Amino acid sequence: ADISNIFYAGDATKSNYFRIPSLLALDSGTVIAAADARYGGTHDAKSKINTAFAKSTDGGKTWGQPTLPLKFDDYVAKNIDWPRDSVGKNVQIQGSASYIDPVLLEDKETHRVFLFADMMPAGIGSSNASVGSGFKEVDGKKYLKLHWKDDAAGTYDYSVRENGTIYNDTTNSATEYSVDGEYNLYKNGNAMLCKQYDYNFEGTKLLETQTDTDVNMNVFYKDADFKVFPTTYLAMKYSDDEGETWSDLQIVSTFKPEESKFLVLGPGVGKQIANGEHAGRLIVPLYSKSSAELGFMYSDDHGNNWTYVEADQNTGGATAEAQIVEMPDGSLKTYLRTGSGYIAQVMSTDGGETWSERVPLTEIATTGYGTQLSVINYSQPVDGKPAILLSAPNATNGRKNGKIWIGLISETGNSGKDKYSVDWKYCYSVDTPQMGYSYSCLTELPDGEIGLLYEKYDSWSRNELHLKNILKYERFNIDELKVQP
Ligand SMILES: CC(=O)N[C@H]1[NH2+]C[C@H](C(=O)O)[C@H](O)[C@@H]1O
Repeated sequence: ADISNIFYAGDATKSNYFRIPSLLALDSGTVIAAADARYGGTHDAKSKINTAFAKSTDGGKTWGQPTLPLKFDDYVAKNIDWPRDSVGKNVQIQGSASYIDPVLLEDKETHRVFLFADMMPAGIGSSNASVGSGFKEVDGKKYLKLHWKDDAAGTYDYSVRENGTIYNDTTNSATEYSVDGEYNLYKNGNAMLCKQYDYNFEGTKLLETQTDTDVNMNVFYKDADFKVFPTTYLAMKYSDDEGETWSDLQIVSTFKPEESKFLVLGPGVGKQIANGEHAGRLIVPLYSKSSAELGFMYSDDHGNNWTYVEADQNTGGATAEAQIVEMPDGSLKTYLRTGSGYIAQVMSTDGGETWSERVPLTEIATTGYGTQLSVINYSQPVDGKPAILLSAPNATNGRKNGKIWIGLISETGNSGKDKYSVDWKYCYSVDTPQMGYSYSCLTELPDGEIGLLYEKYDSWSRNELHLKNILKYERFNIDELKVQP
């Protein structure tokens, strides 16, 4: 029979809505997953969103209680039905910080799991982020900048330095203030507190009000004593015990270009290179409104340092979400969304440092604004060939008609970026052409089965906002997918 949720309204997240699936089988056989826990309807930031996470230790069949490894506490986490009328549907939480659009990655060499998300200061999301990195240089060293509450609004005369100590940069001296690994604020070693906000509707009016509950004050919150520059940040935590415990929060977007408005994640999974001289490199897809649209961050030292790469010179700031697969020789093929009405592919022969021009992919119909996709390597040959799988909608209007494709890789006899071709030989229909189908993430489960976590609705449509239980999990055998329609 069926019968298919990981995250759902009423689970331990206390969220009624979810979006932006991520699904990843670990080298051990454990399977994990993540998604946005979108409390305030299915809206993008600005809102209140935490990153949810869950684990399966029976091969991706039974899923435990979800956890929230990236969370903010300025607004309460609760189950609330967001109005779906013509006016209220548009209403968003105004004053909350958020984590949005997750990426999971495993370093198989060290058995470390990384979870990434975009990290949005209170009231911010991509569309209203300010231009700039949010970091300053003090004596040539990058530090997160901070604005003190009694300084002028545009003045950021403070910085977070070693051990979370907050410095006054006009005198170069340590203050009595610091932040811990959540970026919560301390004064002379004592937790700073503020009241939590609640949210409730009265008709179509959204009331954001302080409660009596004290939470930690945090530099990402709307009226904290010190506050960050209001732009998009990239956050990461790692786990050496498959998500039992997590590290302190790393803000890894030190490299955010000063000309950029936002620089954010391509949701899904990252990749570790298996073959060739960059074997072991970890790479994570990004996009921006900047000098470049498509970009990546990579680490040659198992996660300690990250280098930013621009993949193009597009200043359009389209939603160029990408996912990455590896060819047998270790070169990379990236498949990305664009704002141009096709999925595009770009190639790299130097482990992701440089990339070819976009090739429009014509097997798949998509919309003008586009939809995220998922692409993965498969570990067993298919029809005697190395294979990749792609999941995406397939429709010119609307997010619908989801397919899983299988691509078979051949050496063309040519050189470099032209060395392989892919034959999209198979195409499996997940439901039917009229049924909603948006974001998705594939994984290869330990039994060679394919797992899929996906949005079973049109998450772009202003008429399908704020639907519950649309995030759906299914498993397939490879034979089932080998369809030729
Ligand atoms: C960070 C952010 O706002 N990301 C959003 N970008 C638009 C996407 C889409 O469905 O096209 C998602 O809404 C995504 O969360």
